[PDB]
Amino acid sequence: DISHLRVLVAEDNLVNQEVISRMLKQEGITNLTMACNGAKAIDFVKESIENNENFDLIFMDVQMPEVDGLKATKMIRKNLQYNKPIIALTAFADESNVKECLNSGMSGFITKPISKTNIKKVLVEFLS
Ligand SMILES: [Mg+2]
Repeated sequence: DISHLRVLVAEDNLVNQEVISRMLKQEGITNLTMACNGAKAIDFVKESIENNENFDLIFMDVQMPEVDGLKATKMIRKNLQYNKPIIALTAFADESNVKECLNSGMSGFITKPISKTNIKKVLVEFLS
């Protein structure tokens, strides 16, 4: 009952992209877009708003080259006016970097490595 969702995953680690994609597919997601950095992420969101192929949810790796997840999240929130959930993927969450994430406009976070339970929880909490 979740094949209606369209999900964007921004992750600069290709092994990680495959892992999260497989998890999302196992949960029933069929509409998935991968972004290798924050610049690609911004580009994909802009298109989705224009074309009514809107993303229901974004998973945003915090640390990526060229444009990181924090900069991408700020652009997506404030420039593109995207107001749906953005979930940070973080290798390390401490007081300083969490405040930075929240200030960027993140809706929540998962510490890497992610588990299927984390995906299920995000879906029920944000997209029920
Ligand atoms: Mg990364």
